[PDB]
Amino acid sequence: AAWLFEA
Amino acid sequence: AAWLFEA
Amino acid sequence: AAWLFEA
Amino acid sequence: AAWLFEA
Amino acid sequence: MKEIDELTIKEYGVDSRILMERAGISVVLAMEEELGNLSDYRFLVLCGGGNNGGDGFVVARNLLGVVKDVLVVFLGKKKTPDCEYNYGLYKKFGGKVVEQFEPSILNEFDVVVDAIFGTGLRGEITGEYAEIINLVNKSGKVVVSVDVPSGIDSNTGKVLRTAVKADLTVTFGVPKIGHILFPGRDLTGKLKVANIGHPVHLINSINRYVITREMVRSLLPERPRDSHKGTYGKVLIIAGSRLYSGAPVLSGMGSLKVGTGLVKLAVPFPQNLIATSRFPELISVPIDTEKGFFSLQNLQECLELSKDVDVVAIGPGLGNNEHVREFVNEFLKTLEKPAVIDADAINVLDTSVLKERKSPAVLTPHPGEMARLVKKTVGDVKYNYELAEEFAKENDCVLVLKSATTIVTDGEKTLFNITGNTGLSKGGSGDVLTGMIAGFIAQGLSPLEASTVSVYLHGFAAELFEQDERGLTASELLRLIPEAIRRLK
Amino acid sequence: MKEIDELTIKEYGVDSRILMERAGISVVLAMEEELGNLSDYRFLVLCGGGNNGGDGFVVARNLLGVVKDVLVVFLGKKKTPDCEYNYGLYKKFGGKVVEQFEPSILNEFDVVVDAIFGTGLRGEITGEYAEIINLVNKSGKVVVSVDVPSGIDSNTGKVLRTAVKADLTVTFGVPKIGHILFPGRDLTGKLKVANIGHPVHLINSINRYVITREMVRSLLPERPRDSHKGTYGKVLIIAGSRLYSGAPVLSGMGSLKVGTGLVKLAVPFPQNLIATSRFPELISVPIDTEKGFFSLQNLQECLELSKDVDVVAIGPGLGNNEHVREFVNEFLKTLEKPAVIDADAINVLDTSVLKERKSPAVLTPHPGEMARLVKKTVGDVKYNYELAEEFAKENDCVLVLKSATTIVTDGEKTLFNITGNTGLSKGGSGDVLTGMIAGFIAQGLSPLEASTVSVYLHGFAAELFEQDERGLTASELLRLIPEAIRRLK
Amino acid sequence: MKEIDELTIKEYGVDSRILMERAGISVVLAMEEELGNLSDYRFLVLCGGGNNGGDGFVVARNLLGVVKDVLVVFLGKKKTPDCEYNYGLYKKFGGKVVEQFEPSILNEFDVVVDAIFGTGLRGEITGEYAEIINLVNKSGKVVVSVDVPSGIDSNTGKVLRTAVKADLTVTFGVPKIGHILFPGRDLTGKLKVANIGHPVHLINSINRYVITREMVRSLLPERPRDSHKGTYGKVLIIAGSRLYSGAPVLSGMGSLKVGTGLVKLAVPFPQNLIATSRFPELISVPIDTEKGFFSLQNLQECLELSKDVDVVAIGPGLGNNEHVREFVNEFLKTLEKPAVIDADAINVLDTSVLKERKSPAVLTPHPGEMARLVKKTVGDVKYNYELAEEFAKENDCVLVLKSATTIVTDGEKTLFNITGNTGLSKGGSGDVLTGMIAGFIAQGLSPLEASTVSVYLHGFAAELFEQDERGLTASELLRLIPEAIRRLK
Ligand SMILES: CC(=O)SCCNC(=O)CCNC(=O)[C@@H](O)C(C)(C)COP(=O)(O)OP(=O)(O)OC[C@@H]1O[C@@H](n2cnc3c(N)ncnc32)[C@@H](O)[C@H]1OP(=O)(O)O
Ligand SMILES: CC(=O)SCCNC(=O)CCNC(=O)[C@@H](O)C(C)(C)COP(=O)(O)OP(=O)(O)OC[C@@H]1O[C@@H](n2cnc3c(N)ncnc32)[C@@H](O)[C@H]1OP(=O)(O)O
Ligand SMILES: CC(=O)SCCNC(=O)CCNC(=O)[C@@H](O)C(C)(C)COP(=O)(O)OP(=O)(O)OC[C@@H]1O[C@@H](n2cnc3c(N)ncnc32)[C@@H](O)[C@H]1OP(=O)(O)O
Ligand SMILES: [K+]
Ligand SMILES: [K+]
Ligand SMILES: [K+]
Repeated sequence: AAWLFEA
Repeated sequence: AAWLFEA
Repeated sequence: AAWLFEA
Repeated sequence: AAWLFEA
Repeated sequence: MKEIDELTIKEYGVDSRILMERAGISVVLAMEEELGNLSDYRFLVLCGGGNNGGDGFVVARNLLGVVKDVLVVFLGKKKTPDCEYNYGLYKKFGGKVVEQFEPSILNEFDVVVDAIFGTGLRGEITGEYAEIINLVNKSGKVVVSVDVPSGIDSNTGKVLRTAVKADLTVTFGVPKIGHILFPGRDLTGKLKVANIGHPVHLINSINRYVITREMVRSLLPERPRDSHKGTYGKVLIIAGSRLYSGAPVLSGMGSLKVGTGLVKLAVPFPQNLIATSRFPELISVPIDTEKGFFSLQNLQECLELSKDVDVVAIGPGLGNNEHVREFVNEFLKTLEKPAVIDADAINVLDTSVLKERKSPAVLTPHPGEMARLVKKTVGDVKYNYELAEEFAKENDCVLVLKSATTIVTDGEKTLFNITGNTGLSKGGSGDVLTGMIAGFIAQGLSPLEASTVSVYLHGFAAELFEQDERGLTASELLRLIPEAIRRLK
Repeated sequence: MKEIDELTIKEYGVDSRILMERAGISVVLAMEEELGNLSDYRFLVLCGGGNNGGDGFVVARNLLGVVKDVLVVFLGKKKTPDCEYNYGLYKKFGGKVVEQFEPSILNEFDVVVDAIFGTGLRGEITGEYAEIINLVNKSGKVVVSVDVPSGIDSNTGKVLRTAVKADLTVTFGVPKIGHILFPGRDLTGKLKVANIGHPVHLINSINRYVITREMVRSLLPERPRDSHKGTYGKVLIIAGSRLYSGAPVLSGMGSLKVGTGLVKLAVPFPQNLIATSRFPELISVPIDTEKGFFSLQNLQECLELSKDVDVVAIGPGLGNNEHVREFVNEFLKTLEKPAVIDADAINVLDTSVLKERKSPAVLTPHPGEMARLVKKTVGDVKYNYELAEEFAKENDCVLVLKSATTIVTDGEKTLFNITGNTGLSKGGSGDVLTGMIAGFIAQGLSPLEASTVSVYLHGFAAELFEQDERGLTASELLRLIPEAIRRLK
Repeated sequence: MKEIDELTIKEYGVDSRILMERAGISVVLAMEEELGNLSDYRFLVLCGGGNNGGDGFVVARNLLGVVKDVLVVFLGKKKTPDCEYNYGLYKKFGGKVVEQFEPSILNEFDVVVDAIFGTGLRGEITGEYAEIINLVNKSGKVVVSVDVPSGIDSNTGKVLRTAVKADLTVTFGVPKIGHILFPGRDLTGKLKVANIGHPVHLINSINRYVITREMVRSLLPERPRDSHKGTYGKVLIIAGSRLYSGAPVLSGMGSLKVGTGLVKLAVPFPQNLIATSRFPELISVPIDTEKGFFSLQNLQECLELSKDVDVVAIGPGLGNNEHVREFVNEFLKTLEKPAVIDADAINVLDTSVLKERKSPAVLTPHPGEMARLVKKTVGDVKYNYELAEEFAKENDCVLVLKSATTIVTDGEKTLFNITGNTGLSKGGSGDVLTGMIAGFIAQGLSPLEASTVSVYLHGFAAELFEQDERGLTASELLRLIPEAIRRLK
């Protein structure tokens, strides 16, 4: 879920 | 329901 | 919703 | 929905 | 309705300004019903110099102070008294009017209110009116037409060079013929008919009607519990040929699916066997023919078969050669039962025969068949309800002129059917309708009542098809008939 | 696409390293989309010495520090410049590379990333490459292929001695022919096409297309509300024989279910009666034959019947003797209407006749029929899209070469259809498709458009069958056509 | 991060153009995640001459051909090498650039992409940059900022004369301090942090952290099943006065609600009785005072009470006269236990006492209290994390500087808390936090860990309040603490 973006 | 408008 | 009547 | 991938 | 306005003012004493105010406020209420809260929208109101533009001024004035923006473009050269009055009020209330239409003005509005021309349109629209209407149609804005989309002839539905395509049309008192016939029906979009205070007596004095669910419900015959098949009538269908073996099957089942008690087909052998292989509840009598078509040699047998039935349908799939012509005309001249006359029986029909018949008849032509029957072009007969009325009156029959809007008339009463879809534009659809009509006649409905109920239900059944309408076939339409009846109730 | 990469670099000025980075990160994002969070997985990345292996190094480097373990096995003998660059970055970022493939290494990984060969594969794979690929295919691990599964010829879909079977293939810019034709289509598994920054103009310059839902939706004809059956066209189907009585029925209903207005069949008596017994909305004209097959004695009647229709379909169930051959070729030479030519009409067709026709034609052979038509083996014609294009161009026709992936071509544009399933591998399926094509032509679509829409919808209908596909029959496929149309919209 | 870019390029060998491409495509993906399909939107991309504007050119180029319209307004006077490269690609791909900002241009776009200034902003924005930014903020369009909203100092969060208010900010590698502190936090809108290929080692080398759910979950202490109250620590709270009788109750329950085993309060009689009347699980020891405030006469009793506990909290509601000052400073000088020092104990604190203590301390000032403690203005200390770090290091303590974003630091590690809402801007909130910190220390967490966990949970509890946050009180906040803990797990 999080390779590209941290929320 | 229909004093003013017929559908 | 409110051209004719305020509640 | 489709900038990166076509299905 | 021109006369309805006049009588309401002149005989009943309702001030013209009251009628016009009620017209405009009806448009506002109708817009709210379709758009929800109006307060976020910007309105462009296009007003002509007639009473339609006067209605437009009432709309515009009633939106002042309640919506985001209102602008009136006044497109006429003079104003009727009521239009002048309401233009005056609009300006007194702070409203802005411009007298020049600028192409880019469309950019800053969300809704266009079309109050240019109503039922007073005469002749082709040209000049700057036409450019303006064309710009509105290319704009992609929401279009609300007052009374009738401008450019439609309210008496015929024809486009007078160009016309507004509306999302919503609000008309007053009664629908107009131009909302009901194409191309007008298509340009009208969603139609609302507003009560603006005409007395109900005048509104009910109209002789032409749209066929409604409530009218059809009231005409459906009763099913007494202590009944037997004979209670529900007997139909003979004379149909088919070596070329057209399917027609009789669709017509017969059409009668059964509407509740008829007994249906018999007379069909040339061995094409008669096709019917019972598909629907064994049909009686399909083999007729011995020389070459696969009915001829005078079959006259006596068909007359014999007719004695024990209530109604006879004739025509679907008969073929159209000289021997069929002789048979059809001699049979109808001698037959003392109601007849439903379709398809190839219309193509060979001698209309002198209809005049001389003592028994009633229903004819069900499409415009091609009607054209041939009165020796005119298709374009001259299509949606020509006055011609249909004249024909029905002169020939003492009910005429059912099929099209996307079907016209049903006995010459005194005319009814318009608007149920259905394009799935009915396919072979076999008419054959079903023929059987439905004969069946309702056999059940005790008058030829006009039976026609009225049948056109409505046949179109409503099509609309109940689950998948894309283009895939509808007559066999599926049959299966849907009892669902349409259930839903009607 | 080899030229698309080159032009994007050389003419547009995009650094090759940018394209390669975007390629690799697309693979990572695609894996996350299919696997969810990647952090728990251990990845084995198999890299060749070409630019595909370079993409692999980008994948591997981008997983460093984010997943459980990453290892690269480098399988080449030298590296392209971009592969060397990205190998260098992978090592600088702390990545581990080994140059020997150990069979037991598969044991400690969850996902294999196949970046051995892409579109640069030439010739049979052997030696240690082959052993490695075979070990990956026996491993039961999740396999992600970069660009094309290694071992597939990207221009044909053929396996070059052995090939990786992928769960997920991520390709760049456009699908490749090898993803679309079998066996490649099967080895590709789930395909994602990633935008890696080629300009859209170059991506749209491609002349071969996959048929998509959006393309078919845009081509479906409009159904004007004020229509009649003639609006939607008229089809004649010349079909059937004493041996093959069912074919005409499937073809006719194929035309009706796609929205055609009128369908007439010409079928030898009494086999013509089979049609109307099942579907009475069909017109099924009895043709008098000497022995149950069409012959020259029926030439004039079929030409007469053709005058009043828009398109003629011929072939299904005709039989293939010398008298059928004479009839078919003389009829097509004289017929001045579009023709859809299938089955036995293809088997007896003189291709000189196609060249001389002024009117258009669509031919719908399976590979057996195409083989016979150009006097080649089935293996030489199967999925041979260049041959299909040459044939279509030389004969001025549209060729629809049926198989699990169907090829549709007019010689200038070629489209690939991938809808359908194995339920269509059964007698009667092709007969339906023939009627669909004729029907869409009669509705106003060009022969190429009608073919494109029909192959897609025919396959999509099969997929809508509720139960196991192996139980699908042509009669059920007909019922599903209107659902496919609804869903398309 | 300026150094992170440099090292990634210069030491690791990643081409600067690769980093910039990955930055721009991250913005596109982030927009799609928030806006859905981008194809219907029109984009205005505002580009400066620096590398932020370069990122903007990448965004613009990647939207070419895929969205309704893209326009770049180039606002600089020269371009960095990478900005020039990407401007060049944008134009080669067919993109339009204008160099003059026209106020009405905003009218024809839906989304503004702000790529004017990033972390390279130095000094107040003026001139035409400022007019432009002000026009964007009045436009009502969707605003996406690249890296940091232009006009925010990325090191402090201060506005440099004016700044873009963004709906969405996409930043690269790590959040910046200016996204975390106000007013910058407010202007950032929704923040996404994109991985653009910096090695994870460099990304993890950062010494300042945002406190996350996962960090707090890993620090929560374990609850061994075979435990007793002593397992979970013992807290003494020295608090309250005749003036401020409620403070001790909120602090004590703060310790109990986070799982502390035993909590004792020392409170002047009879204000000590207020605590047990509300929460009878508290021990509330009556302290005999002369006038309702602690003084040196109570020194020995408080030291005695401290012997049997693990941590002492002091300050809430003590009052601030000279006798309280003497007591507080002598008590802390002698106390050989960790101390949590809040409120009035901070107001009278001699910071020389902190230097000489062998045991640890946590101080929890708001900016008013911090200002008084270091003899500076509120505006000089507010969000001054460098000052907080210097103070913590010099005084050997943990400093928790409370505000909407709370800063927690021991002088080597600094953590930023962003949980909470305005319901915490109300008396009693700080008293709860003081008890939470002491409780976690008593449970075995280090002063820094206990502070980190407590600020996060205290803010998260506030967010769990069911009704409008402005109605939140400290008593409700207590009830919500165990829910916050459950949700964290
Ligand atoms: C009687 C009353 O005042 S009640 C009005 C309020 N209530 C209602 O509208 C309910 C009535 N419904 C109706 O159909 C009509 O009364 C109305 C109000 C909608 C239309 O009323 P009318 O003024 O008869 O007609 P309308 O507004 O369509 O058009 C008037 C004509 O349009 C223009 N016009 C008509 N045809 C054309 C054309 N081909 N090209 C250019 N202009 C044309 C004007 O010229 C004007 O006639 P003119 O040549 O004498 O100036
Ligand atoms: C131009 C760029 O750098 S952009 C690259 C990044 N972007 C993309 O990949 C999108 C492009 N998509 C593509 O199809 C291709 O550019 C790639 C990158 C996937 C493949 O690029 P290429 O280097 O042309 O081909 P690929 O990696 O498949 O294979 C190269 C060949 O594989 C090997 N090879 C090919 N066939 C065989 C065989 N039968 N047996 C053993 N080895 C073989 C190598 O020998 C090498 O050729 P060589 O003999 O000169 O050493
Ligand atoms: C190293 C690379 O190329 S990688 C870039 C791609 N990747 C990323 O952006 C991730 C990096 N994140 C970053 O913070 C930065 O690299 C960037 C790219 C967003 C910003 O990079 P920089 O060029 O250092 O700064 P930025 O674009 O903010 O601004 C540059 C300055 O803005 C202008 N500027 C700065 N302050 C002001 C002011 N007060 N008034 C007017 N203009 C100003 C220009 O003058 C220019 O400096 P100059 O005076 O020498 O011309
Ligand atoms: K109008
Ligand atoms: K590969
Ligand atoms: K920015």
